[PDB]
Amino acid sequence: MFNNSSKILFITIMIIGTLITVTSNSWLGAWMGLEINLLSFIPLLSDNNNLMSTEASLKYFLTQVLASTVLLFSSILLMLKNNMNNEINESFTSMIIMSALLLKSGAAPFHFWFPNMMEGLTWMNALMLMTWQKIAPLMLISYLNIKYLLLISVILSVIIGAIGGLNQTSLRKLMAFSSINHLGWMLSSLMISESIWLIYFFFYSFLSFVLTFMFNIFKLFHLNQLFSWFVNSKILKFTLFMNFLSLGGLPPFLGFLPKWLVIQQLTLCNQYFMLTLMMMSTLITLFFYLRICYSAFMMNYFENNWIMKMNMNSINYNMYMIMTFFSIFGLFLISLFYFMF
Amino acid sequence: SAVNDPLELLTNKGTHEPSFLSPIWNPIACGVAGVGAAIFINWGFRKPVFSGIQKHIAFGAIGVGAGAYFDQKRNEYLAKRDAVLRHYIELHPDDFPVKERKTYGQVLESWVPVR
Amino acid sequence: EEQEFIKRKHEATLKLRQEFLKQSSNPYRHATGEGGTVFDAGLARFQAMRVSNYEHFKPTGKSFRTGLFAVVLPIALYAWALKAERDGREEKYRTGQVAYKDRQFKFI
Amino acid sequence: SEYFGGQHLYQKLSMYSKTLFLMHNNSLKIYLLLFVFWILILLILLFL
Amino acid sequence: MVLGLDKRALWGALPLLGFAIGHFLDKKETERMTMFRDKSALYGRPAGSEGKAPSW
Amino acid sequence: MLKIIFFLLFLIPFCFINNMYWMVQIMMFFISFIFLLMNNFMNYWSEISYFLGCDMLSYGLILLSLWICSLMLLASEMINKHNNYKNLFLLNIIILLLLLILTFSSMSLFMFYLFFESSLIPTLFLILGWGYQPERLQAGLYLLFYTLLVSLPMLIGIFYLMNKIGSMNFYLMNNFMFNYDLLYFCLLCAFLVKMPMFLVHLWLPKAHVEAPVSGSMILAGIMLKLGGYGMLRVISFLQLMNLKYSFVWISISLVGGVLVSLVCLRQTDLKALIAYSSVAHMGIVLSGLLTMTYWGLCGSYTLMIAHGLCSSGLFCLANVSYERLGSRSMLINKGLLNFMPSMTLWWFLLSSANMAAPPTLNLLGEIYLLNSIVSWSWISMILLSFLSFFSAAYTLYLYSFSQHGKLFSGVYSFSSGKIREYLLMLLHWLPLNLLILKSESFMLWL
Amino acid sequence: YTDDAVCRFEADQQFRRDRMVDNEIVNILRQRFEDCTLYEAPDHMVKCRPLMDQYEKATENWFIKYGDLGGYANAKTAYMKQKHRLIWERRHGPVGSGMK
Amino acid sequence: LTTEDFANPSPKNWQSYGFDYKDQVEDRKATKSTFFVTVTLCLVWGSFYWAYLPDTQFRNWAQREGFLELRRRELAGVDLVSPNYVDPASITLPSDEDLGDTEIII
Repeated sequence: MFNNSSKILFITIMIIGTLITVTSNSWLGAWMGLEINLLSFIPLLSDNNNLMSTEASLKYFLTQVLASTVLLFSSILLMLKNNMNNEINESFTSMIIMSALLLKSGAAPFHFWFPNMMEGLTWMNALMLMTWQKIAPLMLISYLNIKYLLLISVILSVIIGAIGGLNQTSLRKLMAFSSINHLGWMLSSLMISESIWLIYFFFYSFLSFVLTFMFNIFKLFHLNQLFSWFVNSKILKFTLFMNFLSLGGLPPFLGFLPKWLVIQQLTLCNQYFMLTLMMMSTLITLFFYLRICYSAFMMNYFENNWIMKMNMNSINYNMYMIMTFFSIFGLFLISLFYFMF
Repeated sequence: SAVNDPLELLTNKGTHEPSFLSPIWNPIACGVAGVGAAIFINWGFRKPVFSGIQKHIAFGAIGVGAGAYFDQKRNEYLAKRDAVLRHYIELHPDDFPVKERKTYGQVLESWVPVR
Repeated sequence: EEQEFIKRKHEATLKLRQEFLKQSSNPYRHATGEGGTVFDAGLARFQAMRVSNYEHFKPTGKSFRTGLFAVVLPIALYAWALKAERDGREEKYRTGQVAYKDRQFKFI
Repeated sequence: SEYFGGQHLYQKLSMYSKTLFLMHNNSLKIYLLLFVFWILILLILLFL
Repeated sequence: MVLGLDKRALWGALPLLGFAIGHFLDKKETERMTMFRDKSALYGRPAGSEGKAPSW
Repeated sequence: MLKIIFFLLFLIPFCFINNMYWMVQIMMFFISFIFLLMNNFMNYWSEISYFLGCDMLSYGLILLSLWICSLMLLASEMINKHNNYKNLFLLNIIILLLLLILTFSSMSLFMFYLFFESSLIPTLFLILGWGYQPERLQAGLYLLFYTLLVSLPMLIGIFYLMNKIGSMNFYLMNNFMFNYDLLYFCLLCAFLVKMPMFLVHLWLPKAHVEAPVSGSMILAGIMLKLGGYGMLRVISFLQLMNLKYSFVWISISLVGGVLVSLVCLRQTDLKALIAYSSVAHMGIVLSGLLTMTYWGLCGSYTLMIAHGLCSSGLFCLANVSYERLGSRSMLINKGLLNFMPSMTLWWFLLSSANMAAPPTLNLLGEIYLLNSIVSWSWISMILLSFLSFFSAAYTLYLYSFSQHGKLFSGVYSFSSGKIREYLLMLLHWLPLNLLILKSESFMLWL
Repeated sequence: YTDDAVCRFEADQQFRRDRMVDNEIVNILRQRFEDCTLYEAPDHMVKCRPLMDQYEKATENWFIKYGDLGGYANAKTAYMKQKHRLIWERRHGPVGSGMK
Repeated sequence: LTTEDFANPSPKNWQSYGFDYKDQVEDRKATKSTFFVTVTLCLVWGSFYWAYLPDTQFRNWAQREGFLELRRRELAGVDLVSPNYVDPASITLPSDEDLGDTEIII
């Protein structure tokens, strides 16, 4: 719900379409829901006001459409040669279905479209692609059970997902790379278990949701803008920016709670090597986040002169920094969460 | 006993006395959160943290309810988890034959001489 | 005498002698009483080079041989000697050759 | 010591950061071709 | 309250309030403690010497 | 211990209330006085609150933490002069204090690790929010990532221990013993970085040099000790695996010790001397500890405590020069005996304690550690002699050149010694003399 | 029993206190020998061996029970060490002979 | 300033004790308060409390028995320092087959 009333409509149709997928009984039904998602999302992404939006639209459509094409196609084969939706075993019939889904959600080797997207997308449009356009393909990846492909995805889901993030100066591309890394954790987590995967995505949704929702608020689009963005005290400049470290999930930031949950269950599966690699790369993720937080940790920097006052929406700001406060002191709610047992 | 009985080891024989803090902790955590959040609200808006206590009272009320509401859900959840685990032990006694406790005098371990 | 090398240095290098005097005798920044010292390039140069010379370090044969024989061979040889002697001594100990009379350091 | 870790790591990271940008500074045809190849490989291996 | 301790000890009470609350809570821990209260295997009185003497 | 915890939480508000720098300071000392009164422990875990206990090993560490954490406020007042967000400073300190108490009292390994690595943040605030050198940025990168790059991996070892053990209370691990050869390195090395070790000393000089008086005092006064405290608790079950692979660690520590002492001789910065010196002493502590003999361990506990105290006081000295003559260099700082002769007394004393001159809880350490190592392997003596020899050697140079030579010509008028700093130096040293009367509490913990 | 944590904890505390005493009995015998050597300037061989040897036996016995374990040593490691020594004595004979 | 100014300085100025450079009384009350809390409160009373602390580690008690236990064993005629954790008869060694070369340790 950004400018027009039609935003509500397409969001609604999108929700129904994706909800069909997660509740879909057979591959065909899931494919049906996916395409409905494809419809509902293109108009929001393809704003008619500017240019960059429109180019992102062809790339999104021209990619997702092929993804759906291959997905249904590989479905027929699996559900021919096995004559049954739940094949007895994972063969060449099934890896193609993942390769479809991995591209649709933008996983490791199939990601290049995803950074190019961010240039076009505005903030909440990006946000909405970040969070919700990754549920359905992932929940389907749950049904597919090929260990090694997910493992190669998890291996490569952080390497590029962090090395690129080091390089980007446009906040749009950084969020892309930040999520591809985080997407590495979901994929591993879903290889292990689903209840923990459900939790981890939710906290990721929450965290990414608050993050970009302030970037929308202040319209900070470039590292220079972050250094230049006026704040009266240059203290809330720093209090608000703890969340950039909640990205890395360092204990006193509530991003630790999901990463701890995934780590605990994953090592219980004994894939210790995989943990080491993802967790090695996590530092590189947190590395450029400090590169972001040079703007706020120290105080009283050199600033532009013309600005005298800084202003923002009531609704967005009122919602935003409630979510932030939780990102600050979230852990002590250790009791409040009972879904881990 | 000298008999490592899985079921009886699991059975809710009791001996779990809640603290004065044991149930109260959630109410005085969620409410403390909501009160702090309202102070957070005014702090960023350049408004008096004290001012507009209606926001603080409401935040306290909602939080307290949720903690009590969710404390309840957990306790049901934990109870059921025990029920299943005791059920599965009773289902497969063959898979978990009761084991016998022994003593160190009957075992030979290997130590580490610092020397 | 190079034909005035000493002289050529002489002219400029004796100018800043007076500026040092002006700085030192400066009644104003000495009156401020904030501490601190008259700036000195050699000091500033010296600190900066002292903290940073890795950007100059080229990992060549010289540096490798220098470092290798500086700590590496010391570390390896000493550690190997320690392990070797301990292996012998402990071997005697676990063989039980020396009873609870002769042995030393009974109390650590 | 620090060359073995320390700054040299950040030096190599920048080299590889540059590289990844060169990957991603291209046309969408190349990446879809990757995916098509990945499909094609899996399809023939089903046959074989 | 000699104007050398004005508002200073007054606020300083709250840290002392923390100690009081801290004390009372931990005393209640000594309540959940009781499983071996006089029933140990080293100090444990067998039977008798009770005489309203709850040692700790 | 919840008494202390609730006291600190109810001290937190004072940071918001204006002009509470000195009221906070007295309270932190007062609670330290209260925590002093509470002392009856034995080797067994005591004061078992909900999940907080206390013991010989933890009791003294906490007292030092409360002690040093109060002495911060004496050390740093330029924050008040500048009005450089005194509120954030006070809040950062108290938050750090609570974390230390909870780290040292966490009876669970996982609770211990949790607070242990939670302390990564508030320290980073303390350097970054009040640093001086532009290096402050890259220094923070070194500090945080050297730590996290190994401090995170023990998280696997902790969970692996859970799976094989069923809990993480310290007594429960002691009952068992593990020899999978990765558990050992993953936990050991992860602590060794924060110890730190000579090969990973790298970060530590940088962190100290470009950090304020306060942060540096914290860094050298607890963080290194906190790493060691974990070791003492954890090596209980690493014994067999440690025995197989221990010669490497003791070798590099001892070898690195003489080297880093020679680095001190050639070094030309007050904080750099002390920083390298602190690494040297913690080298010997790591050695006696890895000996695991009774003498080594009980002495290690003592040397950690004494070393933290002396390192702090020397940092206050470094702050004094940095705050008068505005430059860390050996060259600029000189002849201070002529400008603060009553201060040079304290320069000598703190130097004395660092070279193990009695009556000095430091010295009490080296007798214990040196006995342990010598028993462990006679070969050590050939390097132990030089290690202590060069230890005292650079300390002599530090004391002399800084205080003795003819004054520096270009030096702009700076105020003279003052009660805050004088009382600060007595407070760090005099307890370092006090404790020897009752070392038994600081000497026996096994 | 194998897993009776409270009982094992009780045993170790008994072991520690017993260690602290026997730890001591060595000291007292040392102090006792100390007095004798101070008794008279000529009087060293008068009662050194008759008195010291008690201290000698005490040390060796003290070593055997407690020695060679290092810190952290609890009742378990000490107790089983005795078991190991009994096995060695029965199989390979007096410690201080190598093996056969 | 002149001779009498130096000779009898005015009570306006005040020499900061290093704690507060704005108010005389705030500086002096801070130093007064700070000195009390640090020195007397810890380094007199606290030292006193430790110096008269009761037996905490049971060292003195350990050397209570040390005299007795030794004296008890010397008229008892049993070994003063028994080298067995428990009675060598109480232990029940398992047979050599159970041993099967389980790397017996000295």
